[PDB]
Amino acid sequence: LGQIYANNDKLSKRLKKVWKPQLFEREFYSEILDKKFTVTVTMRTLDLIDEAYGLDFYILKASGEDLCSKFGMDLKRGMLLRLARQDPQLHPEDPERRAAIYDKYKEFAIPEEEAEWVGLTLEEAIEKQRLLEEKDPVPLFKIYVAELIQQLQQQALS
Amino acid sequence: ANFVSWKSRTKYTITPVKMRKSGGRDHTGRIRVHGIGGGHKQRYRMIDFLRFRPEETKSGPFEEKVIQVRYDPCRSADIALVAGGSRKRWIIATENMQAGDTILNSNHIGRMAVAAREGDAHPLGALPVGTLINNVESEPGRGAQYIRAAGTCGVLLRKVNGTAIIQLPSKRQMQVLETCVATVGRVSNVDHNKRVIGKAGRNRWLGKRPNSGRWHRKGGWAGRKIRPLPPMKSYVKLP
Amino acid sequence: KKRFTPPIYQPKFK
Amino acid sequence: LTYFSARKGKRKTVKAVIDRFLRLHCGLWVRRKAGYKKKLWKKTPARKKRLREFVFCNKTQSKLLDKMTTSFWKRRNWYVDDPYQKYHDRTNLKV
RNA sequence: GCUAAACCUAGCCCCAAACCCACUCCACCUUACUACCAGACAACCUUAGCCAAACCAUUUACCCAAAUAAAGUAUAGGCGAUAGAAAUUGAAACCUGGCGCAAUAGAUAUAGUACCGCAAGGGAAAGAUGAAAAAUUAUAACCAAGCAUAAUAUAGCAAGGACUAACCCCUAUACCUUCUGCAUAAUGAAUUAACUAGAAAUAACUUUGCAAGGAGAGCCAAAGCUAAGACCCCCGAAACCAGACGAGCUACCUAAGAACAGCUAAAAGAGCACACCCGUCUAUGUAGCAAAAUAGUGGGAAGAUUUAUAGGUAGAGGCGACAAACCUA
RNA sequence: CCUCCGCAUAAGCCUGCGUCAGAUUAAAACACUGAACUGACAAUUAACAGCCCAAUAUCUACAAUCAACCAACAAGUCAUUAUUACCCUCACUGUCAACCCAACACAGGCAUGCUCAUAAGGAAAGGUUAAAAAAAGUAAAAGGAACUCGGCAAAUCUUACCCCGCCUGUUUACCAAAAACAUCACCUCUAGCAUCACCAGUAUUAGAGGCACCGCCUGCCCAGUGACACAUGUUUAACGGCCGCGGUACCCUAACCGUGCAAAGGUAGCAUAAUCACUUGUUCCUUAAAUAGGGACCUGUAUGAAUGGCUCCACGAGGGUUCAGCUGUCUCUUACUUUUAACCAGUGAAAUUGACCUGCCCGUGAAGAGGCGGGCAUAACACAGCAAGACGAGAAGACCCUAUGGAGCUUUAAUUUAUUAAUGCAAACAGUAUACCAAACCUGCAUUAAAAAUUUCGGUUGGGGCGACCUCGGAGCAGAACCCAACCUCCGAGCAGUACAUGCUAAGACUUCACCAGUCAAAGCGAACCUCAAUUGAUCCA
Ligand SMILES: [Mg+2]
Ligand SMILES: [Mg+2]
Ligand SMILES: [Mg+2]
Ligand SMILES: [Mg+2]
Ligand SMILES: [Mg+2]
Ligand SMILES: [Mg+2]
Ligand SMILES: [Mg+2]
Ligand SMILES: [Mg+2]
Ligand SMILES: [Mg+2]
Ligand SMILES: [Mg+2]
Ligand SMILES: [Mg+2]
Ligand SMILES: [Mg+2]
Ligand SMILES: [Mg+2]
Ligand SMILES: [Mg+2]
Ligand SMILES: [Mg+2]
Ligand SMILES: [Mg+2]
Ligand SMILES: [Mg+2]
Ligand SMILES: [Mg+2]
Ligand SMILES: [Mg+2]
Ligand SMILES: [Mg+2]
Ligand SMILES: [Mg+2]
Ligand SMILES: [Mg+2]
Ligand SMILES: [Mg+2]
Ligand SMILES: [Mg+2]
Ligand SMILES: [Mg+2]
Ligand SMILES: [Mg+2]
Ligand SMILES: [Mg+2]
Ligand SMILES: [Mg+2]
Ligand SMILES: [Mg+2]
Ligand SMILES: [Mg+2]
Ligand SMILES: [Mg+2]
Ligand SMILES: [Mg+2]
Ligand SMILES: [Mg+2]
Ligand SMILES: [Mg+2]
Ligand SMILES: [Mg+2]
Ligand SMILES: [Mg+2]
Ligand SMILES: [Mg+2]
Ligand SMILES: [Mg+2]
Ligand SMILES: [Mg+2]
Ligand SMILES: [Mg+2]
Ligand SMILES: [Mg+2]
Ligand SMILES: [Mg+2]
Ligand SMILES: [Mg+2]
Ligand SMILES: [Mg+2]
Ligand SMILES: [Mg+2]
Ligand SMILES: [Mg+2]
Ligand SMILES: [Mg+2]
Ligand SMILES: [Mg+2]
Ligand SMILES: [Mg+2]
Repeated sequence: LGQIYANNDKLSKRLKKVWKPQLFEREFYSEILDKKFTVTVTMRTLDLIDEAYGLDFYILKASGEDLCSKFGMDLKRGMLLRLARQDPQLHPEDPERRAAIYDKYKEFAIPEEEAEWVGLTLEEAIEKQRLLEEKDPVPLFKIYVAELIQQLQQQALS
Repeated sequence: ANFVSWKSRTKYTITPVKMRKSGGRDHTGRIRVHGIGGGHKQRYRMIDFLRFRPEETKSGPFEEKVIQVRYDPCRSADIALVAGGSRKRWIIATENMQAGDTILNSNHIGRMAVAAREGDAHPLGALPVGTLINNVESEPGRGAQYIRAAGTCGVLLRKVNGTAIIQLPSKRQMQVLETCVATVGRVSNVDHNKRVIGKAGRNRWLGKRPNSGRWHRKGGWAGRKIRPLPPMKSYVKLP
Repeated sequence: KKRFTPPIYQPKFK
Repeated sequence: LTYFSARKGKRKTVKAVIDRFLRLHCGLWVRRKAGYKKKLWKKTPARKKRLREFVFCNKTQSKLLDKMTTSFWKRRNWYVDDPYQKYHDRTNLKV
């Protein structure tokens, strides 16, 4: 959202011009997730994918300041969780393909306790922390009887 | 602006549905079409423009029977409910159609030309050359849209191999597929251009506000344009 | 034009 | 000339005065006569020579040029190859 | 001596320090101050403009990272009114007040109360005896504008000179200003009490201190450097943008209702004529009953008529049987 | 005595003329005590209207107008079926009033039923006298519009003629209500068509425009603009336009011919008109007296055929005149009643005020003196009426002028297409024997018709526009050093006929009344031995 002069001269009229990128509704194929998605990809993204030799490499190598999208961060987090948890991607009867896929993407391997907090926003992080720290209030009767039995054991064993 | 359309009925019926006037108000509320507003209350009739249509568990041709010819305020021509079988649907009436008439809604195209009357309907592939037709369609199984006013009618011109050129009332040619069903004859309620208004009360009852009182200077489009006939528009899709 | 000024009412405390 | 700025609150100068004049330490401004490079075919060589001379200003003009500048342009510079070095100091002055 | 004059405390502004808070039970997103039932749609957007350059179309600190010298330097700029850095030595933790005020001052505030509009919003004065009001006592009086006590006594911008005594005798054309010239019949004024209008740099002048050096880092210097004193008004317009509000009067539209005696009724967007819709004229008043009234003479009154209820169309626009008419006097 | 009122429903804060004590003070325009009050006492109890409806699929074309004859057009205000489950029952909101919106206890406004005057409800008058003036009511010896621009209140009851608009109606709420806008008839252009108004419509339709019925008719033009074809053309009921001179027998008003231009050189009709000044036109009538009104004429050089021209059936709070009869508008005013007027009792303003012990004439002044000079005038103080003056009161004049202060309208005045539809190029897809085809949807560049984001509209002008000028020199005003203006009267200049030492430095002066600018020149190195009067252009940038 910038401004552009008339005949490329400052001695004319200052008009406002907004450029728009080009959108090509294509279809990709992720090897880590094994599912095709329809994404309105542009040209620079396709060039970066071709230079990174695939889509999974382009997603896992680029940091959060390069995707500029929530779907990219979600895909990155999903791939990290799939590579960390060692969950069966495809299906049994052929583990060699899954082993080769896991060996192809081995230069990262982010731990499980740190891959779950990749790409989440502030509100989503607060919600996840509240859900993990929920815990219904335990009745005080159990604590009372525990303190009572501890006190009676302490006064009896002495 | 809570503007909801009154067209809330997904099932065809016979009872006239009450309609709400607009007066040039869309969904925003601003006047976009001037000259509409303030008129006599009217009731909408669900008019079935598709002529040939099979009933439940039906496929072959079926007979009909005209009952009574009424009048429709939503258009210039009059309507007439025609009963037949186990259902009744409103269709557009034609010229010289009274009570006790019999019409046919066939579809089997024959080898020769069928000398049908001015009430029954048959596809354009079985009608002779030079026959006054009306309510012509554009696509097989779409519905009659062209030539539906009062007294308007079209005449068949020629035939090639799978098309049928129909002469429109505007002296313009237009072809269509051969498997299109069109009625034969002229629409009823003739002599409509002779309806002398007499006073502005009739226009106020019909629901037409008077024109604007501003004096607009005529530009360059107010002159007479002696232009030739535009070319024939084709609706047949060719690969 | 038709020039005209509206009167001003004082508060009801005086 | 903005007597008080909005960030430093100091005094600003006019760059046109610096680009069109030259102040000496004695208190004189060296200027140039206008029209010394345009339409030289209709002028006598005497006028061409007169227009190509470093002419000094007056009193009110010098005061205006001093007021348009700050204390930085009223110092004394010691350049290595200054052609106007002998004109900075003014000797033989009797009121 | 009546009217009426003063009696200090709620506190009010900025510093240093410190980071400041939000359910006793019920009600609060529909007609908030409503206990109880079946489509889950609702944010993610260059701000603009005034002024200045004597107009104005480029431009005009406001951009939220601590000082200063560099430096208002290179630079940008219808190269002009203006804007403006960076590289660089550097930046001593902890202490509770007012050479500010006391109700026309200081926050508008005892208060965001009354009052104005349907609406956003605008929005003002308050309280004075006293140790003992469970001391209803006898005193403390005395000063401005308005009054009686105690009216006028012929002549004159209200004044001066004067004598044994107010007048009588002589002289003498109110106040500030745009103006050569104003009391002029030009502008302002009824008084009293409170408040209100010259804020500041480079360069200059004077007086201490030091001195070829001055100066508490930076700057200047062929008698200079530092410090101090000295100086440059107030109020009053039509215009433009941004964020929100209005069709309850009036323009238009939508859904359901109501109104129109009687006679002639030629079949009628027929006639006279009640109630009703609007107001062509006379007379009354223009600080009136009324910031648009009073009687008839008026046109319509079975329809292009009026009206009770509810909803929608709003300014780079709404609407318009086109009056630049109306959009809460 | 009035009832042009009242009672209910609809909308509206909800306690607002019931009692008690205070009624010393405080609000009644004064009093009693109470519709302009302080505290306590409690009204209204529903049956009145609301608070509403368990679902799945399906059904509902022969109006109302006494609805029975007839007759229509604006085509219309009301209804169920099959199945499943459900036998607990009367809770909630208001029932007062003299009341609402307009700052008010306001001669303003409010929807339906009830007898359209009654069974609802209220008092034009405080008293004293009959001043003048003003307003509202009855009539008058004679004339009945002779007064006034005009029949302007008023009562009799009123005919004909002309213009304009077809008619009803509506428009400037609050100075114009009209000839102004609309209305059926007519004409022009655009559109081959399915879901949000247009339209649940189909070229007898819809949208965008001009006049506005019926009768006579609409004659010409694409040189110029736009629109349509890109075939050089079509369009005018699209923007607009339809001559001049000379010769013409006795007199205006000519037949006819020649000439130059161009689309044609005013067709029909009508009129001195709502029609540029001449125009009070020839002439007849209406009056005894007529720029008032009607009738036959166009030199109308500026009327004119949908910016439509004229009669005609009906009509107009539109604009003018008149006939038979009558109204004090007048000659010439008058008789009575009320509001009001004068005094008594109280609440009690608004505008306005420099102070006044405030007379007249002549003359003077900032040009119209109660305050100045010379005269005339003079015991003091209130009430009751008129306007001659105090350039009296209300609006920083709406008329004229200034403003580098604004705003509205229209462009062929300036920067530009920021948003469409058409285009050409580049990326994006897919077939295709060294060639063509470029579909639906996104991105950037440049162009064309609509919108627009912003702005200004120079100066003197014996008030402003129009008349004239915008720089400089000379002749007299300005006479003998110098300077001096006028919209005082005259010549001119934006250059030239010939060699480039028309090279470079450097003392001293004049200077168009300031500055920016211009001009002369001592001497030296270099070289052989400049004429005319104004005769012109700076900053930035290239
Ligand atoms: Mg029309
Ligand atoms: Mg019109
Ligand atoms: Mg400016
Ligand atoms: Mg720095
Ligand atoms: Mg205060
Ligand atoms: Mg205050
Ligand atoms: Mg006193
Ligand atoms: Mg005297
Ligand atoms: Mg003074
Ligand atoms: Mg003045
Ligand atoms: Mg003067
Ligand atoms: Mg005066
Ligand atoms: Mg004045
Ligand atoms: Mg005054
Ligand atoms: Mg409304
Ligand atoms: Mg209207
Ligand atoms: Mg009628
Ligand atoms: Mg009538
Ligand atoms: Mg107009
Ligand atoms: Mg009641
Ligand atoms: Mg009022
Ligand atoms: Mg009674
Ligand atoms: Mg009375
Ligand atoms: Mg009285
Ligand atoms: Mg008489
Ligand atoms: Mg007369
Ligand atoms: Mg009359
Ligand atoms: Mg009319
Ligand atoms: Mg009016
Ligand atoms: Mg009206
Ligand atoms: Mg009127
Ligand atoms: Mg008209
Ligand atoms: Mg014509
Ligand atoms: Mg004339
Ligand atoms: Mg007369
Ligand atoms: Mg009328
Ligand atoms: Mg009295
Ligand atoms: Mg004098
Ligand atoms: Mg005099
Ligand atoms: Mg006077
Ligand atoms: Mg003035
Ligand atoms: Mg000026
Ligand atoms: Mg201006
Ligand atoms: Mg401006
Ligand atoms: Mg504006
Ligand atoms: Mg001028
Ligand atoms: Mg003049
Ligand atoms: Mg000089
Ligand atoms: Mg020489």
